[PDB]
Amino acid sequence: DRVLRGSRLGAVSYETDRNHDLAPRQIARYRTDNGEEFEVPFADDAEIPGTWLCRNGMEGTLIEGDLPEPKKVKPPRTHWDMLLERRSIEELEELLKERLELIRSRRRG
Amino acid sequence: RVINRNNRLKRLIDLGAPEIIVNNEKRMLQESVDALFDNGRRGRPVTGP
Amino acid sequence: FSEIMRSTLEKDNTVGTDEALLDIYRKLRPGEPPTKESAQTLLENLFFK
Amino acid sequence: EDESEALRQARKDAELTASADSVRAYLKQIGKVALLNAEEEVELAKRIEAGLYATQLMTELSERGEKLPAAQRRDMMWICRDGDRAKNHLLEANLRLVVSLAKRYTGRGMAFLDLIQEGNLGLIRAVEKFDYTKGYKFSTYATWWI
Amino acid sequence: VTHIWYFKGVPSRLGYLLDLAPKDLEKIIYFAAYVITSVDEEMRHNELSTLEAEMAVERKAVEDQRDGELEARAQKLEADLAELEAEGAKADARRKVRDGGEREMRQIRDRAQRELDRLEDIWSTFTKLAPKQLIVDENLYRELVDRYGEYFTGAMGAESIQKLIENFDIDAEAESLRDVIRNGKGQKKLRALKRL
Amino acid sequence: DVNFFDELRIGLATAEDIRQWSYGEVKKPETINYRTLKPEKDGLFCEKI
Repeated sequence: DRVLRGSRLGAVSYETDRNHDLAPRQIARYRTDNGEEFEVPFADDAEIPGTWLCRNGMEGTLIEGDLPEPKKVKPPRTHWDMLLERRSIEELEELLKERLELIRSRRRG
Repeated sequence: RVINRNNRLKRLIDLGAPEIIVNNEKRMLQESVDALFDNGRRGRPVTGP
Repeated sequence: FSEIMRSTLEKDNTVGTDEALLDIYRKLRPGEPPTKESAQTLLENLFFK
Repeated sequence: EDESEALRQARKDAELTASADSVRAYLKQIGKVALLNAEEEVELAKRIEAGLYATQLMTELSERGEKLPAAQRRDMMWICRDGDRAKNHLLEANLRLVVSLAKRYTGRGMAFLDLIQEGNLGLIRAVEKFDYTKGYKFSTYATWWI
Repeated sequence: VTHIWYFKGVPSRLGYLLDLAPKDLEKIIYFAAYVITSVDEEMRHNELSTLEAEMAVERKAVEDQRDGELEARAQKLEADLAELEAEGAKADARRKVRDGGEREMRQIRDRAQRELDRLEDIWSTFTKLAPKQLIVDENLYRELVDRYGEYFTGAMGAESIQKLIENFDIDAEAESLRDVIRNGKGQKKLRALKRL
Repeated sequence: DVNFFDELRIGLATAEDIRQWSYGEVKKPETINYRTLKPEKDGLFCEKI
């Protein structure tokens, strides 16, 4: 029916491809844990982030030793959490004693 | 398919899974990469709709 | 009368109907544990059921 | 004919085949370990919860804690490993339940082995959050998570 | 994960590089069979004697079980005597229990003989264990690992193939192939060219 | 690729070549947000990568 024609989801602009002056810009250095260095050109008036997902793909921090204490979140839910929220300590300790005397009565008779 | 099977393998190794499930997942990862590089080479060609 | 039929009957190298049925199943279920009730029925499956 | 050795030797030689269908290879893999019953499930779940309490208590007494007795430390690590053995054993036991539930969702959307593996991950979640004191067969509670 | 072009397309290149058959390499990289990637030499060279001593201890304990079987069914067979030749009965029905316990010992010595053959097989495999070998039959590999867990490393799949490519001198292997084409003949020389 | 050529040297690539070719690490099986029709982050079409 129609048509065929299609478009990539994005605009194609055309201006002057000038090279003589630009907006001036800095170069920051981020570092992964495993000794990898990466340089990222940020603009001048730009709040440079402390951590940055690098070209390698693992999370990389900045080479300046500030360490802004990101306060990493809790472990989500463990099997200990799903067990503890449906039982109690004296019951689990009772079962622990039962298996303890079970391996005892197995072993030495 | 490759990204799904790789992420599933990564969560299985992180979670702690028995050996059957992990080796099945690695065989699925192998067959996914094999279909990526050459579908229809080894075994049944991966069909679409 | 058939000389080829009596020749292959002498070169049958297997006696026992179920002894032929198991060969049978091995060649047609390569990768399956055989049993007597399966090869009794699976030959009846392909041509008669 | 149970014996003699030929009718079983054919079975053993048919067990070592290629079977390039990974689906059929996985089914031949999971048909090995045997299906269980209710008292066995109670025993397994008690072993699992005991081992989880054992490793929690060992982590608690490890921090700032105890020069443990040798017997008590040795067999509480025995409990810690035996719980994981019981966990993996129950997972292997109910793999076939996973396949029997995921067999009806094929034919659309995804492949078959992806559905099997996602059912397996749900089965891991179910064996984590299974309770036995309500006194039910395991398949009833695990079917929801699968 | 192995690349498919160096594995599947005939002639296989992993196969010629590692001297493996494709029929058996497909069992490795598709997780169907184990492969031995390393083995200790001198530890096998002296604990071979210590473990064949342990094997003799184990098979003697097996025979302790087996003459327990012999003695127990001997006592039950003299009970068959004392309850078959001590009453009024038929001459063949008094010895159907004689044939019963003897058939029991025949199938029981078949049980003990087959498991002793299993132990003999696993001992022969641990003696002739070498890298680039394939241990099919999962049960044998599991028993072999958890009784002889030192002395070798052996894995399954593409990481094991990677480990083999790590532990592979190409130079001495190449010069061995140069020596085979220097001296060999026939099928060996043709395969030596096709791998060289 | 200005038109100055003397050779074209193929070679079997290594992993240190592959993760040096790349500009990112795709790690999600997503392409395009269904509602805004813009590419996902860390997907198969991410503008960062």
